[PDB]
Amino acid sequence: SYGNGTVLMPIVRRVFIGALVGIYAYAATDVVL
Amino acid sequence: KLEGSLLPPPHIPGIRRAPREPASPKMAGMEGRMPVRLPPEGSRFRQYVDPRADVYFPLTAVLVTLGPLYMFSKAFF
Amino acid sequence: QFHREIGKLFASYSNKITANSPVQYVPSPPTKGKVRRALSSALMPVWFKFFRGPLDRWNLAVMAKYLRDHGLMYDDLYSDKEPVFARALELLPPDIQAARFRRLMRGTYLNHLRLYLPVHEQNYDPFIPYMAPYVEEAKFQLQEEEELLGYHMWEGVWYSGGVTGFGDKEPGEHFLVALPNLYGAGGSPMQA
Amino acid sequence: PAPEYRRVPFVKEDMEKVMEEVPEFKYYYVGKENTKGNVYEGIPLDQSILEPADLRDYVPPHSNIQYSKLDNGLRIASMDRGGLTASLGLFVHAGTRFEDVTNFGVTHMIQNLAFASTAHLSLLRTVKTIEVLGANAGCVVGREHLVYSAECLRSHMPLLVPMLTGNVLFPRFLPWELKACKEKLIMARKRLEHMPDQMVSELLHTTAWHNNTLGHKLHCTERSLGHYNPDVIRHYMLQHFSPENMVFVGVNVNHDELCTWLMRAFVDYNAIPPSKRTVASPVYTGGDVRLETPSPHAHMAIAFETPGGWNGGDLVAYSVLQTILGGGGMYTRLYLNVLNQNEWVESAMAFNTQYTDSGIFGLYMLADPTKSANAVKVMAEQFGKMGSVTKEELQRAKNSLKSSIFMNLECRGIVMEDVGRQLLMSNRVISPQEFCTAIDAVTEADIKRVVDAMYKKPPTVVAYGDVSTVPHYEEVRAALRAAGV
Amino acid sequence: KLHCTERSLGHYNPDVIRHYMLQHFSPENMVFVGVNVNHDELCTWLMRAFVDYNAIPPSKRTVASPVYTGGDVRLETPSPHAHMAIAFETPGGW
Ligand SMILES: CCCCCCCCCCCCCCCCCC(=O)OC[C@H](COP(=O)([O-])OCC(O)COP(=O)([O-])OC[C@@H](COC(=O)CCCCCCCCCCCCCCCCC)OC(=O)CCCCCCCCCCCCCCCCC)OC(=O)CCCCCCCCCCCCCCCCC
Ligand SMILES: CCCCCCCCCCCCCCCCCC(=O)OC[C@H](COP(=O)([O-])OCC(O)COP(=O)([O-])OC[C@@H](COC(=O)CCCCCCCCCCCCCCCCC)OC(=O)CCCCCCCCCCCCCCCCC)OC(=O)CCCCCCCCCCCCCCCCC
Repeated sequence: SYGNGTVLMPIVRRVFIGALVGIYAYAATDVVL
Repeated sequence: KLEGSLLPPPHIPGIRRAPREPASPKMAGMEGRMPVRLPPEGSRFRQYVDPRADVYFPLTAVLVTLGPLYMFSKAFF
Repeated sequence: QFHREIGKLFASYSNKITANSPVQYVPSPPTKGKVRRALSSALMPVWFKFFRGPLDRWNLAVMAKYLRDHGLMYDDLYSDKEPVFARALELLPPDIQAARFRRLMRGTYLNHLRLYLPVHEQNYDPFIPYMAPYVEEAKFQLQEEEELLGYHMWEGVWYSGGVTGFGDKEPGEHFLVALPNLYGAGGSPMQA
Repeated sequence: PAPEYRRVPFVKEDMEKVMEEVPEFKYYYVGKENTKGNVYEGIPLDQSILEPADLRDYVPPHSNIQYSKLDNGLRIASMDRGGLTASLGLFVHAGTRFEDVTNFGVTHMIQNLAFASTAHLSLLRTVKTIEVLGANAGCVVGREHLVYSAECLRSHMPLLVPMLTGNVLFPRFLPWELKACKEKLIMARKRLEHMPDQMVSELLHTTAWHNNTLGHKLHCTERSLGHYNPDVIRHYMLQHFSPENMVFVGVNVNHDELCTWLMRAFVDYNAIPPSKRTVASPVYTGGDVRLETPSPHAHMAIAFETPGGWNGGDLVAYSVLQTILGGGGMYTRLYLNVLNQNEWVESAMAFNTQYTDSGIFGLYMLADPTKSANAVKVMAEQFGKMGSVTKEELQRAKNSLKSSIFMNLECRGIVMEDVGRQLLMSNRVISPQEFCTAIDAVTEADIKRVVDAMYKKPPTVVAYGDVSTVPHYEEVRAALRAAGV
Repeated sequence: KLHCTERSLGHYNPDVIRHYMLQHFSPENMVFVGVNVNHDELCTWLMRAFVDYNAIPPSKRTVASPVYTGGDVRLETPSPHAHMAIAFETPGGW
């Protein structure tokens, strides 16, 4: 938010989440679908 | 007289008072235990709650979680 | 002018939101779908009676016994490292601030000794929300500041004035601006 | 002969329909629809880019003042000159002359809390939205009036009206906002100390009207901080801020449109109710005061009382006398008789400060700190001859006064302040054409008459700067008495 | 006044000081006093302090008579009390 310089951790958060959604979606299509 | 931890408020000019719920009846199964309130009278939750089920919960919790996993594992894994 | 074309798409979606915005309070729409709200109501009498119901009741008993052993209120568990709660604490009147200070001191001492309070000192309701009026005013103040000043990613001079240049205002709080001086006796930002 | 006020009744309107009349306003620009860019690229400014559809036959606007009144008692007056920048002002009859020993400083507090949080708008959103609109706004405190004002493009008037009226309709006075304003409250008089002219004026008022009405100070003191809480403030506004004690003025606006939006600001909520108040008459005492300070000059001022003030019946005579002597020019009495005959005098002038029912008139000089005794002798000699003027001096003064009046009224700001200030002090606006007729009727006998009456009460003496050779109170009084004063 | 002011700093140089002492600090305008001392011994050591060097020479000065005027002065300041004083002149002094 306005007033602080914590500017990299919000980027790390969005990359980690996206990476998890892709790992567990690539495994289901191989086992289930 | 009143439900919960409230007492009749004194009348002090200048302080508007919110309405307070009156006491409701109790159910079986809470003797000797630290009191926790029941759902309100007009509510679907009150129609289904039963304090006697608290005693069996330590087992119910193990069965709903580890139960399905154990049977699913013993059949396909 | 490729930037002006992208700006036209943003603007079209923007004007659509505005043209469909109500001018008075309207209840939010249900989140869960009708298929999910039908299974829950059908299994409710059995799921609530034997599992969810006793889970809720055990939770409140566990919380109440731990707080009462230490003489604490639930709202004493929030930290002043939250910006919203820090602003709320600044708005308190003296009498409420003094009682919180005292309860926090006493609870640290009791946790150090690991000795329960007597039962007659535990006869109180710990779930009274004494911070609520100040929390809701704090949220209003900080939401205004963010909308009026923090709507864009602003540029700045890098590693100048004790800060990094990417948004921080208080100096020396990131490693690449650590160790401000090699000689001297230093100083405090609170004494500038 | 007061003006005839037209009635503007309250009307209940559908909210959704009134929103079709609010001017467009944007704080965010999420993309842009137009994609044509600068269509005048490459065209120099010696060439015109207008089309025939942009030409019109000029029609002059309505430049006379129009008058209206709401049902709650608010008086409204506006004039249109065809300009594109408007001036807006809200005048309140609640100055420092209404304070008491338990309130000193309250009017200054209200001025520094202007545009703070209200019932429907916060402090930050109020000052940030004015800036983004390109407007300027402020609040000024005085001895008889308080004024809120703003200037902006004339299409933004409906947006600025509520941000002006909210200060007197529903301010909140939040504790943490009062605690953030306490710093700037003391730095006022501190900044006043290093402004000699403003300090001499304050000393003149405090000494002329000892402990009453016009003698109260403008700004707060360290003592005032003992009663700087919301309850004291809110009690003062409930006695003085009723609609009957307020006037609204606009310049470069449509009269009918201004009335509609002012009516809409007051229709849904309750205003402070009226109250009957008795205005105490000022008590003039005169006296003497010194204030030593590091300075290379000796500042000195001597004044007398003007009976009746603005409504005494001789306002124009004192303004003609001021022009003869010389104000803030090279054929005035003070330039020829004083400055040219004394090289140790750095400056000299005459002043005339009038209020609703009292005023002062006198002289003000800077000089060499080693000749203060001679500065007093020259000032006394001028007072001794004030009641005598020649035909050439008088005729040249009238012509100079008429020109100044009409010329001052070419500016928007001065016109707004004059109209509002006159309607609070007299409930009527005197035109410049009526001033001229009165100026032309001033005679030599009138001058001599008002100077004599002026001298029937004691003087008011002030000294500031290096006062190492300034005579004693009794010696100044005696010098005046030897010159016939 | 007893103490200096910001104006006084305009003449705070050695020449002004030394000119003031040459008009007022002669031995004839000074007295020395001791308590719990031997008189004869004090005289001997005071004589020895002045015997080898030259003192400021005497000068005739005329003392101006004070002029009493009276009057009134106020000074506002943050305080819970109102201090007030009224006085008159005593002819001749000591
Ligand atoms: C000093 C006084 C005492 C006396 C004097 C002492 C003198 C000595 C002192 C030193 C003097 C010399 C100067 C040294 C300067 C060094 C640089 C420095 O200071 O930079 C600080 C600087 C912070 O600066 P700042 O001013 O505090 O704030 C910056 C912003 O203004 C504001 O940013 P922010 O606050 O918003 O966020 C900051 C945040 C930002 O956080 C991040 O961006 C995350 C960084 C860590 C990521 C990895 C952690 C694990 C995450 C999960 C796994 C992910 C896997 C990858 C896949 C991801 C999905 C795609 O950073 C941190 O949390 C700090 C972490 C510390 C990192 C230090 C590493 C330095 C380089 C050496 C690395 C060696 C690695 C060996 C081990 C591995 C060997 C195999 O840190 C960085 O930003 C650099 C990050 C580097 C990350 C390297 C990660 C390597 C490993 C990755 C995982 C690989 C796994 C593979 C497994 C394979 C198995 C087979
Ligand atoms: C010149 C020599 C030749 C080589 C030159 C190379 C290039 C140099 C210049 C590069 C560009 C510089 C300008 C950057 C943008 C500034 C924009 C601006 O004014 O906005 C201010 C803006 C603050 O805006 P705000 O709204 O007030 O606050 C934003 C909120 O915090 C959060 O707001 P939010 O939640 O809405 O999230 C916003 C987010 C929305 O976007 C997303 O979330 C999208 C996520 C995409 C994910 C997939 C792509 C991967 C993205 C990166 C993944 C993590 C990498 C972690 C790396 C750690 C180690 C470095 O936006 C972004 O992610 C945009 C930033 C993307 C740029 C990052 C990479 C380029 C810049 C790197 C730093 C510059 C060099 C410093 C050297 C210092 C040496 C002493 O500040 C930034 O965003 C700064 C970002 C850059 C990082 C800070 C510096 C880190 C220093 C430590 C590392 C030093 C390493 C040195 C050795 C290695 C070689 C370098």
